[PDB]
Amino acid sequence: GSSGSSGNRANPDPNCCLGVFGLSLYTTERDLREVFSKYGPIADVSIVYDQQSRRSRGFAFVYFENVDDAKEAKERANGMELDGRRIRVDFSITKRPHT
RNA sequence: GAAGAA
Repeated sequence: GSSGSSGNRANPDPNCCLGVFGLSLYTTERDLREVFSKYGPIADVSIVYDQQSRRSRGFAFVYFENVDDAKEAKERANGMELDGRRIRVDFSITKRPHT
């Protein structure tokens, strides 16, 4: 079947950017930042939204200022509970920032 | 009556 480096998403690798999945529709970027900034410094946080209704799609991303604090948070928050939903967490394979 | 790369 189909397969490619950094296109596959069930086999991530370390990155300052983390993805967060399973979220409740009432979660804000501020709740994610208060829950993840206890593991280290965070420059930004962004929830992913529907284009026609502006509701959350159930996933988001968290941008640390260091890969080793992202390696901490990725192991800390994977399988935790937030607003009555379990969340899962992994390193970003791709991201909106670029340099 | 998916909880996954924007």
